[PDB]
Amino acid sequence: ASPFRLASAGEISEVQGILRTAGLLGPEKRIAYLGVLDPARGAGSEAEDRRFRVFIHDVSGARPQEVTVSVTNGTVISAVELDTAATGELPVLEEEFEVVEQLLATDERWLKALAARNLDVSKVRVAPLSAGVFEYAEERGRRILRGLAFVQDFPEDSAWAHPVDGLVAYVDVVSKEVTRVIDTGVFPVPAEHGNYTDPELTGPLRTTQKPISITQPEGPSFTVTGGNHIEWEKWSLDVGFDVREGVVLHNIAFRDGDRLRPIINRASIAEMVVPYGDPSPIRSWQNYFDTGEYLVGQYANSLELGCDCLGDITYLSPVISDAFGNPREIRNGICMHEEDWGILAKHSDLWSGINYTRRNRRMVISFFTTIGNYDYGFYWYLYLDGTIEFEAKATGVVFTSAFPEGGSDNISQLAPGLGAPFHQHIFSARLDMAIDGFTNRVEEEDVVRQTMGPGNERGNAFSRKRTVLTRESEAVREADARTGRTWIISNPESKNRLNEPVGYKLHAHNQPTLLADPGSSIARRAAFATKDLWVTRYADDERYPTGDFVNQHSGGAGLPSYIAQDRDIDGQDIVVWHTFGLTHFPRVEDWPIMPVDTVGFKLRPEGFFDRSPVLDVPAN
Amino acid sequence: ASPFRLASAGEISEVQGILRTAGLLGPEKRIAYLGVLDPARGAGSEAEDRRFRVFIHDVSGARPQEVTVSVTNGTVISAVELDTAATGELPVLEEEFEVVEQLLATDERWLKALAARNLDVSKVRVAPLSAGVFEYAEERGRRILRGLAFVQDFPEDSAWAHPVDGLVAYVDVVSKEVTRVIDTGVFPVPAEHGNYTDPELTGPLRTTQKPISITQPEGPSFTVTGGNHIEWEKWSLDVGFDVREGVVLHNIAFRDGDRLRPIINRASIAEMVVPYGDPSPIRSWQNYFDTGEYLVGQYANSLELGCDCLGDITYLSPVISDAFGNPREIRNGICMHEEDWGILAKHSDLWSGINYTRRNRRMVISFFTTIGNYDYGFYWYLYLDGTIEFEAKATGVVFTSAFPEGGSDNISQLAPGLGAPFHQHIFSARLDMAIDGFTNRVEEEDVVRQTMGPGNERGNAFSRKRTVLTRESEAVREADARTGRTWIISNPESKNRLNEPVGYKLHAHNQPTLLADPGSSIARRAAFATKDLWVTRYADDERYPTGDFVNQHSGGAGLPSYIAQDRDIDGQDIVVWHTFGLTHFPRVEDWPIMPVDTVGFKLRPEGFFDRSPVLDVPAN
Ligand SMILES: [Cu+2]
Ligand SMILES: [Cu+2]
Repeated sequence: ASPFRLASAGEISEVQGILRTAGLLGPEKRIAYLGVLDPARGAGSEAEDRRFRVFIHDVSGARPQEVTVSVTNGTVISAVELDTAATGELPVLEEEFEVVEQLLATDERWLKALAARNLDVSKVRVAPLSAGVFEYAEERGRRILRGLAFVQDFPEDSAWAHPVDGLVAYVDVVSKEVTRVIDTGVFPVPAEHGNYTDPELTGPLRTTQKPISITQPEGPSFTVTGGNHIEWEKWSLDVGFDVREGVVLHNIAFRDGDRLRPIINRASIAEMVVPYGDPSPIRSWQNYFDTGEYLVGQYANSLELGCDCLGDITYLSPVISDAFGNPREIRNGICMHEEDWGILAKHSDLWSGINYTRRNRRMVISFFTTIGNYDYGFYWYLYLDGTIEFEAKATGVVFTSAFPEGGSDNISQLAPGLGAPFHQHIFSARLDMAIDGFTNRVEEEDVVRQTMGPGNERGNAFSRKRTVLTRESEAVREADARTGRTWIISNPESKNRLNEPVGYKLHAHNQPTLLADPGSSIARRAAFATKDLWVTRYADDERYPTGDFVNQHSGGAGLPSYIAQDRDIDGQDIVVWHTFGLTHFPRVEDWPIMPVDTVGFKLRPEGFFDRSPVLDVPAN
Repeated sequence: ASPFRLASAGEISEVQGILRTAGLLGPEKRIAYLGVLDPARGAGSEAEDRRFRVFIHDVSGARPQEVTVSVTNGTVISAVELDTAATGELPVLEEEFEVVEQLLATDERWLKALAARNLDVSKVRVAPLSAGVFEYAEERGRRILRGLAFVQDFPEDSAWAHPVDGLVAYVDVVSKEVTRVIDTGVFPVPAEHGNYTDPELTGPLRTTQKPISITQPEGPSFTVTGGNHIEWEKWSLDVGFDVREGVVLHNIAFRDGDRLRPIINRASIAEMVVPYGDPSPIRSWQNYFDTGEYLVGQYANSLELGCDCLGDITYLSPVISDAFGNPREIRNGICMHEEDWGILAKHSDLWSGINYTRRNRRMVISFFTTIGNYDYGFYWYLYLDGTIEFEAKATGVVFTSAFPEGGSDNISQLAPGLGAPFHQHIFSARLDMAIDGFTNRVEEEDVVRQTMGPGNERGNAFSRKRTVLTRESEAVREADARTGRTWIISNPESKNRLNEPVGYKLHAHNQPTLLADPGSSIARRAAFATKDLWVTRYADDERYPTGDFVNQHSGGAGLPSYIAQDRDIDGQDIVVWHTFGLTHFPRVEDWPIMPVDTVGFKLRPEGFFDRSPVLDVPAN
């Protein structure tokens, strides 16, 4: 049916069959990534050709391959062998995570380190984390994971409360070798537990909370069609799901009268980096590229009706591939519902005697994922007035360390002896713009203050200025909250009734961007995170701000390489990459479990409509 | 029994009785402002002396007075006569607004202007606006209003769609004389109607919106006692209502185990200025001090159940005084309710096998007011985790003008020939801090980036710095979104278990502040609006950032004057004044009626608690 439909179990199995038939998926092969490709640029194009891209790992150590297959035609479109030391390692496999603790349990250097701290190896959990790229020449071309230890006293114990500082081990997950065990010194292992489910900690539970019942007597106002096609209050879109990116929104459009007007072709969080700012050798290499290295969609939670998603919910259970190419369903991994959103518009007019009040509501599409200690919710919102918004919700358990005796400039104390290294959670939203079609441009709009004098004798005048970003070389922009800087994406060939190019304005939160020194490994690997806004000329192979292979990959790919092409973006098929994140100095209130913190951005119509698009909203 | 209870109708009548009896409420006397006084600083107030402050205007031009009466004793504590040319005029009375149109209607110059435009005087509505202080020496000591004309074709017609540009009149509302009629030239009066209730404009109403019902089977979780005392999820506070400020929150405190710990002594929006940035002489004087000149509580709307406030609502119907001292109730002028706020905390732990999810909730206390064309919702939120938030929602009908032939650098076009002068809506939240009591201090916290090198060889380290504001002369701060600047209010004498002063962190939205030239009258009169954060030593007579008598004051009153005292604020009874607002370049989408736009700020506990305060929240 629709070329934007979710991948089905059958398609996944068929991709497996095709790879096998091609001799690309024997018993030592593992699917490190599998996702359906979006239809090529066409108004429908030459019939349906569902293509899937696959990253194939080889557990024997042979070179991996990147393969595109047409599940429709039963063919391999292309299959290229990868030189990982050059272009990057494939995403980490789940099975490789499990390897780390096991191998370390029998390494004598590790056992010696644990013995030095009087810790029973059977109780030492190991957080197997991405390695990144540092000064270890022996790691080039190899698949490494760095392990950090946490003591788990009993089964239901939260090990995060017990970091074993001063110790870190590097592990080759293919050759199954412990390459290095670093011990900088013994640190007391924080003893207080952080068992938020333990009555000893929680105390008696509140009996003061009365029920809040959110019901929809006649069912929701949106319709789901073709499995993932949503239609709600003039909006139209397809809810896609990729194992790397998670929920992806396709063909976001608004029915203005009789015409379905496109706004955003594709919206996704293309990368998510969580850099740590503790200069201790034990953690100074810690940088989670949750999307790029771990693949957030792979870890999407099954949402429970009641507490995860309240109200009348319609779920999607996306299917992904397991490491062997078999389809695996994430039951209720996506929540879809509409929620009341207060007042939309209100005016009590003295002169006419008319009092008008209308309520707002928003369509919500979300999913939650778990990356070890942290859990992140991705929420996309569509409002009646045409506003589009994304909201990331960060919760879970903060990553701990020991709190240094003489305090720390890069770690905060959460409990006695317990520290929490400073870090950030930075996202990159990739917005493949289609403001009334593909001919778009971006203007940076700043408020302009004026000097009191001729023509402004009372010094009350203030203006605004817009600068068209014409070439990619001049499209890497930074925020300026002080001048109320925003970016407008317009279609220079599509004017509203007032003869102005229709547009949408992007409102950023203006949070700090990547803090790391510009010469650091992380600044180069997460170069996108150093600037608030990037605009590129669309290209089918420019998908992530960090490139296709982030795992242990240096700089050289991603946005910085794309921008160098210096392509024309003035009234062309363009892509907006917005960097936005949280800078965290963990508080005691964040321990034992972090209350949700949020960050996001939104786009509001800017002369897109000919007047307010909510005049037809009923009293209700 | 509570000295924070809302004024009763009877108490208003009592003030009236007292005033007339003392011969202070004669036939020519008018009450321009009346409000109960907050209890003074007194640890154990046993003798309750309920006092009211009243601003008495004299329609005969005789000097007005500031009078303080004790409703308890039935006496006049004070009665001071005011030299308005020195200390500003009193707030405008509704009757004075009314007289403007009437007066102009018989003025030759006005009728001449209307005749030239072929406008029927009976159809011309006049927006009677505050005058400010400009170059008209003859206005000093006089009560002036400036009127702008709008054509109302019929009774249920929206006059805002038809501004009459090139025309403005100045009226002395006491002598009832038209002091000036300025006609800079004819401008076509915009012809299209903006009648958002007209099916011709709305088209057929949506039938797609299914109902979303929010109910509470067992009623609300908050208790209202003593008429306005709220207890909800460990929070404790008193909801007051003043005619100038509107909803005012008193004694915000959180029950941490045994102790009821104070956080904010008093929270209010102490001023809200809407300055216009159109240099045209027709509007270059336009600056609404909604709170100070118009009194926002006076115009509070009677909210409708199911319309303005959905769910299980508990209303307060505050009473205010009219111009003659008679009590007038604003039925259902305040909404109180708790609403679901999604996920509070969530973590699915692999190691313990424990999947934990908790819902968030916020207590909402709000009111809506109408200032002519615009309508503003003021919302205060209290969250389960101890977060306090304020949100202002701006709606209504934008103030119009003609859109100049050839465009404009200071006005945007909404409809054919219809203009919308650029302007801002800037608020001042006055937060009389009481973090664990009154001994407080404020620190400005900036993110600190570090250079790669010794101690930071991987260039990943990032820190933060805090600067204590010790004196008022260094307590006028600006935003720095770039460095993630925030301001922490702590009690240096109250420490948490980790031996650090308890605190709360104010997170500003970092919107632009007042854009007007620094030498402008509006910069001088609304100086508070030029900076994001101010900290002053508490003083009972320092209530408004703009001073007590804002109307036609020359400038420098309020904040800049208080700050000039240069008092000690390092560990003293202090008050935080946060400036925040929306910079508006009206869009076509804001016409004919503006969809809600928002601004706010919030404060989060910062080492205030010893661990998460929401560990006892039940699973539901
Ligand atoms: Cu964090
Ligand atoms: Cu506005």
